[PDB]
Amino acid sequence: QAGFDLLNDGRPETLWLGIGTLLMLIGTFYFIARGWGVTDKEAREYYAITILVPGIASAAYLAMFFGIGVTEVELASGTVLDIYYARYADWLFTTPLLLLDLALLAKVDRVTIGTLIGVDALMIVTGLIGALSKTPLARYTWWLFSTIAFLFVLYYLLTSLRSAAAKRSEEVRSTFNTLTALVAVLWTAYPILWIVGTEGAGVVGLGIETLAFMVLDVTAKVGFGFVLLRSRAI
Amino acid sequence: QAGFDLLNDGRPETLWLGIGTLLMLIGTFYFIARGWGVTDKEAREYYAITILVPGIASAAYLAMFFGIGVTEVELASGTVLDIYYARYADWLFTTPLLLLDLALLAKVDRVTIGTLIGVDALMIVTGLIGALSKTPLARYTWWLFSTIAFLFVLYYLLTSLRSAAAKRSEEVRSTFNTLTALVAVLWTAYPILWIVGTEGAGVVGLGIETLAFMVLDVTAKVGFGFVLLRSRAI
Amino acid sequence: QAGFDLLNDGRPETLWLGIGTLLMLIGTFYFIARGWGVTDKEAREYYAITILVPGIASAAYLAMFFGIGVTEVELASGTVLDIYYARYADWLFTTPLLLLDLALLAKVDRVTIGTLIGVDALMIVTGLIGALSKTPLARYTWWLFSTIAFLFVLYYLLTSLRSAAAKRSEEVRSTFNTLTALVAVLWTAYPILWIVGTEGAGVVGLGIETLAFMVLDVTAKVGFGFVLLRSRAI
Ligand SMILES: CC(C)CCC[C@@H](C)CCC[C@@H](C)CCC[C@@H](C)CCOC[C@@H](CO)OCC[C@H](C)CCC[C@H](C)CCC[C@H](C)CCCC(C)C
Ligand SMILES: CC(C)CCC[C@@H](C)CCC[C@@H](C)CCC[C@@H](C)CCOC[C@@H](CO)OCC[C@H](C)CCC[C@H](C)CCC[C@H](C)CCCC(C)C
Ligand SMILES: CC(C)CCC[C@@H](C)CCC[C@@H](C)CCC[C@@H](C)CCOC[C@@H](CO)OCC[C@H](C)CCC[C@H](C)CCC[C@H](C)CCCC(C)C
Ligand SMILES: CC(C)=CCC/C(C)=C/CC/C(C)=C/CC/C=C(\C)CC/C=C(\C)CCC=C(C)C
Ligand SMILES: *C/C=C(C)/C=C/C=C(C)/C=C/C1=C(C)CCCC1(C)C
Ligand SMILES: *C/C=C(C)/C=C/C=C(C)/C=C/C1=C(C)CCCC1(C)C
Ligand SMILES: *C/C=C(C)/C=C/C=C(C)/C=C/C1=C(C)CCCC1(C)C
Repeated sequence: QAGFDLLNDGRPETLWLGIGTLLMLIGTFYFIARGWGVTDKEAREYYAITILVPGIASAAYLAMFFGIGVTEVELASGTVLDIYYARYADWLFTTPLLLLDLALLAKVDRVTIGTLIGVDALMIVTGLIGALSKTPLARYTWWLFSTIAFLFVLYYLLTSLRSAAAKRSEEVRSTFNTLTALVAVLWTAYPILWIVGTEGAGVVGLGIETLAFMVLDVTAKVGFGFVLLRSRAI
Repeated sequence: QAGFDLLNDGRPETLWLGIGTLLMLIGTFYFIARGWGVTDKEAREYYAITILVPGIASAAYLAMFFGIGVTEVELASGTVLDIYYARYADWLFTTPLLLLDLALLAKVDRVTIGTLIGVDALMIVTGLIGALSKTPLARYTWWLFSTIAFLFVLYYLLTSLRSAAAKRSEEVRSTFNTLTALVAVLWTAYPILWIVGTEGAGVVGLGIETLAFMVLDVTAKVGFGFVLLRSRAI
Repeated sequence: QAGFDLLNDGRPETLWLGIGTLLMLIGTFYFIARGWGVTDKEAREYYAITILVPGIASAAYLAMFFGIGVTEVELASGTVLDIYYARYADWLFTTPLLLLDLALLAKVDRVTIGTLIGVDALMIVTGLIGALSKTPLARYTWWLFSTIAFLFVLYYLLTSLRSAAAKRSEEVRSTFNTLTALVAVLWTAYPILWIVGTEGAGVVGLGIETLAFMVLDVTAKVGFGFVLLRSRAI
């Protein structure tokens, strides 16, 4: 595929995974550096949550790079897919943390937060099961199950969180609205890329798909974190 | 075994797993529908916890149905068991949530809740290790270890929780007592079914065992949830 | 290696793993017995956290003993390592609980606790990835990644926690300082033993390495717990 086989193991996508690891590590250390002498109780909570997002993603990217984070799945057809399963390990912790950032900005109640986290975790685990599934009936049923969970996530974000956020100051509202729009646009790309990529129809090859996830991830983690942590809205 | 090989993959138990998935999904969506316009802070907490119970079980059942949620374990004897390991993934999240429902009804302290959840999770993980174990000495030692944890769970329920629940109103007490009795009776069946079924002595075949877990699960999740969520006791 | 092949499966290290299991179980039950009639809210929290530490370790040790908790990893060189991966499952829950004990003694803020737990969990997961990795470049990169996380853990302990602990009474301070010194000394041994043992350079054989982890674990769990739970500092 598109890329460069950095480790001489026949995976040109490692170019994008190695770039991804580097960008996540630089983002992590930049947020740590920025957060270093912050005293405000509220601000340090946003820094703690947000540093761990690209920090966790750094490890997932590095595992994918080295190769332990990819597995072969032999489909009913006999097609062998290379499934980067470490992505789901990453998202299972980072997607709840990103939602937690939004929930803290909105100052929503604890039940809403628990609801969001639970439904989002369900989305990720069912997405992982789908990626590992051997039959096309099972793979697409899971994508559908996970996609429904995603829709509940978007729903609570654009109703419950947004209405809580409405009660805050204009500066908090501005930051919340920008980050919620970034989430609604960027996160929607994931189930689309999955279904057109190697996981699904195979119209996008692994190399391009890996580059595309790397861009979405870095924007969703380091971009989102930069916009959040630079904000007066803390 | 007893059932009907829905997917033509040689597993007659998929009849009961497919029925299980459907019943969990209907229960999930019925609780979501019932909870939709609920405003009371306390009530919505019970709805959030309880919807996720059959929701998580829906996914475990569907994984078992399709087949990814079963694995072959080759015993020291040479007997190959078909172990539905996805059950333990389900119970690890749903059993703590069901206990959390009871702890909220009783209004027990946070230390008691943490204790319950930790011991219950230990029960489930050691049950999973036992199900996957190759030697009869190991399988029965784990069943014993997990059974001891279960006894601590029952113990805290029937002492700490029940004494906290005694302080609430008759209507709260009535609901707590009914659900605690349902837990003490239904949950006790699980280690029994395990030890007489394919996991253990093999006196009950997989088909009947799968139907029996499906009945216990639906009653323990959708039954328990219906009794809880219909209650004034919120 | 050094030891005695208790289960006749060619693993002399099971002598130390069986001793480890017994010592963890006795520690668990001694803390349960000691904690049985304790009413003080604060004290029971320390008992709940601390009993679960050797309780969880009991299960990991027993899994290692029986053999399910060891796996073969075939390195790029062709060397087959026997990796006791169940240790990482243990540490992922027990290391956060031990830190939680220290954080409660110091009465540090909730952000600090979340930070500690997250970084410590990252340390353990990256240590597990390293232990399972096939190439020497990957194994040592992970040891380095995990070691950096460990350094953040030590850092927050010896700055944030210690400065919070300074505000408490002499008796609380004395207990906190003793346990923090035990953590700084004992936990530092783990990455050292890993890099000189089978996981790393192979200068220490598996038998001696298993005995060495058993001593460190029992001291770090039952020793630490005995010093904590005997203390007026609750
Ligand atoms: C590891 C856990 C303790 C953490 C929880 C992860 C969980 C949320 C995700 C489930 C993992 C699941 C997808 C694995 C299933 C893959 C399966 C098909 C088998 C392939 O595995 C092959 C073997 C080596 O030959 O590796 C076996 C590999 C191991 C199963 C684990 C390696 C997984 C990733 C490489 C980890 C990268 C993610 C981050 C490091 C997460 C750490 C964050 C921390 C703060 C919790
Ligand atoms: C998946 C995790 C991130 C979630 C935590 C699960 C954890 C509590 C339970 C441990 C799982 C463990 C029993 C797996 C061990 C099985 C092992 C013998 C190997 C067999 O696995 C084979 C490969 C495919 O060839 O699948 C490999 C399959 C994968 C290991 C995972 C699939 C597990 C189940 C099919 C998942 C169904 C349960 C629900 C979807 C849980 C989601 C709830 C959510 C809110 C967390
Ligand atoms: C089990 C989970 C629900 C709990 C979370 C554990 C998690 C934090 C750690 C990740 C586990 C990961 C290291 C496993 C990767 C090993 C992999 C290379 C494959 C080898 O596995 C082989 C199969 C059997 O043939 O066993 C497959 C074995 C299974 C994957 C699981 C067995 C793991 C250990 C033997 C468990 C011992 C630890 C304690 C029992 C933990 C319980 C504490 C509780 C309160 C949560
Ligand atoms: C390859 C092999 C066959 C499979 C690997 C096994 C994997 C799947 C095991 C991973 C299991 C892991 C995901 C367990 C989940 C753990 C998640 C948590 C412990 C989060 C819970 C944290 C709560 C306890 C915090 C509560 C917060 C309070 C303060 C309100
Ligand atoms: C840092 C990573 C982020 C923000 C990842 C977001 C990922 C998702 C929203 C994944 C969604 C998926 C579905 C809706 C269906 C199945 C495929 C999944 C996991 C990709
Ligand atoms: C929805 C599922 C429920 C309520 C499941 C409950 C399961 C248990 C109480 C399992 C108990 C077990 C033991 C006590 C010993 C080993 C076998 C286990 C897991 C089945
Ligand atoms: C009860 C167990 C305890 C207190 C275990 C502590 C383990 C560690 C501090 C492990 C540290 C490691 C590194 C710093 C690098 C990689 C090897 C690890 C896991 C051993």
